[PDB]
Amino acid sequence: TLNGGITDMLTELANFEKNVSQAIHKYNAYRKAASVIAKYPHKIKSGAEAKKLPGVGTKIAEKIDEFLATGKLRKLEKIRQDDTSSSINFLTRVSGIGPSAARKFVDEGIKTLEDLRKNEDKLNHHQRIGLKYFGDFEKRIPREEMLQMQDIVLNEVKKVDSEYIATVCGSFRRGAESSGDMDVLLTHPSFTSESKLLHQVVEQLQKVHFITDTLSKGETKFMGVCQLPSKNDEYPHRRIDIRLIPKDQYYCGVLYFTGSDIFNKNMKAHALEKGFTINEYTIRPLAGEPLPVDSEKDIFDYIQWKYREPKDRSE
DNA sequence: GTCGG
DNA sequence: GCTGATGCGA
DNA sequence: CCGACGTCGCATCAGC
Ligand SMILES: Nc1ccn([C@H]2C[C@H](O)[C@@H](COP(=O)(O)C(F)(F)P(=O)(O)OP(=O)(O)O)O2)c(=O)n1
Ligand SMILES: [Mn+2]
Ligand SMILES: [Mn+2]
Ligand SMILES: [Mn+2]
Ligand SMILES: [Mn+2]
Ligand SMILES: [Mn+2]
Ligand SMILES: [Mn+2]
Ligand SMILES: [Mn+2]
Ligand code: NA
Ligand code: NA
Repeated sequence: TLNGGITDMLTELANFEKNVSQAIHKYNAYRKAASVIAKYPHKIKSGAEAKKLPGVGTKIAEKIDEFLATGKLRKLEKIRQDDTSSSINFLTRVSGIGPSAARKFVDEGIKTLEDLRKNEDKLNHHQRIGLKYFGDFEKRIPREEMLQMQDIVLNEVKKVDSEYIATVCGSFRRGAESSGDMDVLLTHPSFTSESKLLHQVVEQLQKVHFITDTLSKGETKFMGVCQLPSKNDEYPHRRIDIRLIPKDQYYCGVLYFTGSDIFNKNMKAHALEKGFTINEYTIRPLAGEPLPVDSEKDIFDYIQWKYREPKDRSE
């Protein structure tokens, strides 16, 4: 909260660059600045004090000066009051509608929720589901329900095969008081690098009516919707993602999947330096051959990082 | 947009 | 009908 | 000054 004004404004600029300008790297830049500034222990008194930090350059420094002087930002008010831009930004809030479809809808007059309803015919399945649950998906999931979902998912998985192991990862694993969704890392002895496991887990979860809709399904990833059962006399629908990972790659998998997204980018970068390439599966030398992983701490050892706990990788 | 080369 | 590239998201 | 900037899985539809 300490520097929320700045970071909120950077995050908003980041989103504009992604959704409207379709400039992914500028998106990345603002998010980096925002991340660095959120890790800064002091209260930012000037743009130049900000500019000392890596990721914060000339332009952002100016935008910080204006923000601390005016309380607002000229560039954003423009964006906010601009019909197209404000419209594109709103539409991308629908799961399945990104910068390109949003802009295409808008160019053809489809610019509000109603318009999407008026035009269901023009939405793919995933978009239709994002529409259907637009409200629910924007809600947070308080840890107490996360644990309630955790319990139901491990249980149903056991029921399929006692040798499954499911680790809920994502912000839950970082110990967050609320998460955006449920991310589930799944492994099984039958399946390794050398070696329908996912379909069976999904099918079972569909049968007890936990999973209610499918966004995408493959041999290793399921993206769908779920919902805790309530008193017979309704919980909001939630996004759940299940990843099937080869057992001997669990620790890389769970590193990736625990995040944060920025942690992962800061790690893969700060390992790209040291001659490693970290993906959700392996860690290779600069390239290359998959080194022995045996713990998460194992990955950190390699790239020379003081092992950070999950609750500390939220950047 | 930022920064190392 | 098929499929790469484009899109969207983890 | 310029251009590189993490790394993946699944679905969709143009252009044939
Ligand atoms: N661009 C990305 C996005 C995600 N992830 C990895 C790292 C993430 O930990 C993991 C899940 O991403 P998520 O889409 O469920 C998330 F990010 F929103 P989460 O971290 O879980 O916070 P919450 O969902 O509660 O809002 O995928 C990544 O490596 N790169
Ligand atoms: Mn200091
Ligand atoms: Mn998540
Ligand atoms: Mn997720
Ligand atoms: Mn060991
Ligand atoms: Mn294809
Ligand atoms: Mn340039
Ligand atoms: Mn056609
Ligand atoms: Na979207
Ligand atoms: Na420089």
